[PDB]
Amino acid sequence: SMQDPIADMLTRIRNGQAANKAAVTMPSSKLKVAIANVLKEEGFIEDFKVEGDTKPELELTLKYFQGKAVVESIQRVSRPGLRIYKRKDELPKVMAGLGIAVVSTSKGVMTDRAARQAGLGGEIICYVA
Amino acid sequence: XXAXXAG
Amino acid sequence: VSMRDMLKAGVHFGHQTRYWNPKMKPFIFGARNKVHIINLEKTVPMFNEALAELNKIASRKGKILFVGTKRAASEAVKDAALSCDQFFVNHRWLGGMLTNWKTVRQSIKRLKDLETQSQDGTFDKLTKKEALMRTRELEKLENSLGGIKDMGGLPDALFVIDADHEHIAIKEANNLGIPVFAIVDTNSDPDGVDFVIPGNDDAIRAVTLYLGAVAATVREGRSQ
Amino acid sequence: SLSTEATAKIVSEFGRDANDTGSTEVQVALLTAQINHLQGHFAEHKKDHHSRRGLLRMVSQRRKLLDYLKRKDVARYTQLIERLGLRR
RNA sequence: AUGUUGAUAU
RNA sequence: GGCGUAAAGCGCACGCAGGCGGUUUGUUAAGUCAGAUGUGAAAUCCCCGGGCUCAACCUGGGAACUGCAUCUGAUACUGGCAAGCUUGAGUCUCGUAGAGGGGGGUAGAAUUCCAGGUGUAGCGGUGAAAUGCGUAGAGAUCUGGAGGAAUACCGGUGGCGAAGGCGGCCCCCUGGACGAAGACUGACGCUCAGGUGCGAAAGCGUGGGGAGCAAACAGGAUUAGAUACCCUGGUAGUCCACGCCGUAAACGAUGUCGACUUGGAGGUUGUGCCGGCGUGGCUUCCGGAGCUAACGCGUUAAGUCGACCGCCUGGGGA
Ligand SMILES: [K+]
Ligand SMILES: [Mg+2]
Ligand SMILES: [Mg+2]
Ligand SMILES: [Mg+2]
Ligand SMILES: [Mg+2]
Ligand SMILES: [Mg+2]
Ligand SMILES: [Mg+2]
Ligand SMILES: [Mg+2]
Ligand SMILES: [Mg+2]
Ligand SMILES: [Mg+2]
Ligand SMILES: [Mg+2]
Ligand SMILES: [Mg+2]
Ligand SMILES: [Mg+2]
Ligand SMILES: [Mg+2]
Ligand SMILES: [Mg+2]
Ligand SMILES: [Mg+2]
Ligand SMILES: [Mg+2]
Ligand SMILES: [Mg+2]
Ligand SMILES: [Mg+2]
Ligand SMILES: [Mg+2]
Ligand SMILES: [Mg+2]
Ligand SMILES: [Mg+2]
Repeated sequence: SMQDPIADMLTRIRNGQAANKAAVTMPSSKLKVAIANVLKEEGFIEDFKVEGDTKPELELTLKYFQGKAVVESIQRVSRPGLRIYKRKDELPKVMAGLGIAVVSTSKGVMTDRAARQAGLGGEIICYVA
Repeated sequence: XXAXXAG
Repeated sequence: VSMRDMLKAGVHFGHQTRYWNPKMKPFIFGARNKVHIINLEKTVPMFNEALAELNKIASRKGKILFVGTKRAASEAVKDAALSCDQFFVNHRWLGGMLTNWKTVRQSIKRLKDLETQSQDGTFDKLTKKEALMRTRELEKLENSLGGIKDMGGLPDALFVIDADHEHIAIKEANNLGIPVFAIVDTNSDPDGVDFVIPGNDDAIRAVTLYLGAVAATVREGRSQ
Repeated sequence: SLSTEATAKIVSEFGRDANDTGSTEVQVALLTAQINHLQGHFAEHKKDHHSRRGLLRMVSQRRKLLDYLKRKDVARYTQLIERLGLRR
């Protein structure tokens, strides 16, 4: 059964990028939208939009630069079978800081940069590079 | 056999 | 180029839908009678910027090479190339024409040697059969290497009818970083091609249109 | 399978409505009707192993719905197992 | 139809 | 780190414990995170110094001791509790195809045997033979009868089933799958160590049956031999009932569930709109990206991911 919707979102992006899809559409959720913001603000995706009430559908618009897809990699890190939580001092630098780790902190979802600045650790959702 | 060949 | 010319010429007609390349999905308008119709609204703009860069290469004294070995589109290609004062391959492309130019260069010199021998009257010296071999040897070298005999080196761009049929030429042109301009029909793969021109590669009327235009624009480049 | 009539009788008995086919009580009641009906079949047909795999699916499904109902509403569970006459 | 085998090291 | 072929997917399922868990709101603060305090002996290690002629060695101060506990906050995520929701899962209605299963009955073709007619010297068998059968009348041919087993054609890289498997026709009992319209329940789910069930063929037990076939066995050949292959016979067995066994190259040598990711040509089975145009299920072949040691796999993945289980760790010994 479906037991990790985040991994499913990351996979929809990963696959959609590989397939040169313009946009990818998943079922929405608060946490998915929260991640979509971080990917938007850091400039990995172009835009997103939720649509619907009973069954909302998130819809990420994907970026390509010089032909190539912008999301080089995108890896689930914390997963249901093994949760990863890091303290502020032990937050991961993805691709020597050129990529992001999306971190759920007590003050919401954010990059590991933003979490270092805010002085928070938390659950490491994914790496992006 | 032959108490041990190819000729 | 005009769009009324295209739909008159039959540039819109692709292959049967079963024979399509999925990578031509952007350029395909739809399907009529289980045959893909090429979107001419894509063709015309793409062909203009194709005709633009060919003119630009022509204006820089570039050697265009007109490749098209299909039976119908053979003599079209030679007429277009010679009218433009440019080079062509209108029969079987020799594998390694460009990538192995250093070798193929030598077979040019043979074609040059045999024709200089022919007009001198060197064939009268040898004993009939020996001359008839040389006649046949000249004939085969003319068919293969006739269009590029005076080319002198590697070309500055390829113009190609049918990107599938001439996949070897394109793969060589990619290898050497020579720009490829190519007519890419619905069955064909556009990925090697540097300037895709989505159009009917089969019909002579379509072929003459494209060739006439590139002949004109490159000739206009050589003028200015 | 259970007849259209016999199905509908159970829907009316156990449902909140005549159209309440989905309810846990109706589902469990329907399974119980067919499990009980098939006891006669398997008494005769002891080596009908292929059909019995269907019976044991009903038995399993019913166990899952009763374990659902019990933790959802202990009272509704206690009423249901009394009416249908189940140990648990 | 049938119709075996080829000493040791190199 | 692996498990199509190198070692590795349980034969297949159901399922308890366990692991994992769609979506919305509130609440809690266990996990998690933040801060503080106490503690983490000294030595050792590390850093900057000092002292023995140097060094080893000795030694000052730090850093470190990644830990533990307590208190106080944070509340995104995970967990708990409460209330929802319908998209996962399931129920109902109508229909469809099917060698799905169990039970009972029956039909026609053929083999063998039995009885009788006609008929006469061979038949049968093989590479060639011989054993064998035959004048006590075979073989062949015709009529009648008995009995068992299996269902030609249809028949199809067709269908159904969890797997093993399932094939004449008829009826009785019965399981699943699929589709179309809604309606209904409201996460009721996925996986599953141990457990339980099913599980080809051979085999075993008890009682039946026994045409054909055929381990063993016998004879005839072949051969250097021939405990074989070939031939003539032939018993268990193969068949039925009930019970047991629990294994197979039980194979796709590919665990189950879910999501996602260019195409082409079929097969089969629904269905909608009007021969065409869609839309579901299952399935065969090719092939793209990608993957792969390669072979190949390729939307039915061996691609891209998640959950849980099983299993592997050189060859042999085993
Ligand atoms: K010997
Ligand atoms: Mg049912
Ligand atoms: Mg030998
Ligand atoms: Mg290994
Ligand atoms: Mg092996
Ligand atoms: Mg193996
Ligand atoms: Mg298996
Ligand atoms: Mg199960
Ligand atoms: Mg959850
Ligand atoms: Mg706490
Ligand atoms: Mg000193
Ligand atoms: Mg010290
Ligand atoms: Mg200490
Ligand atoms: Mg919660
Ligand atoms: Mg087990
Ligand atoms: Mg048996
Ligand atoms: Mg027996
Ligand atoms: Mg017996
Ligand atoms: Mg025999
Ligand atoms: Mg085994
Ligand atoms: Mg296996
Ligand atoms: Mg393939």
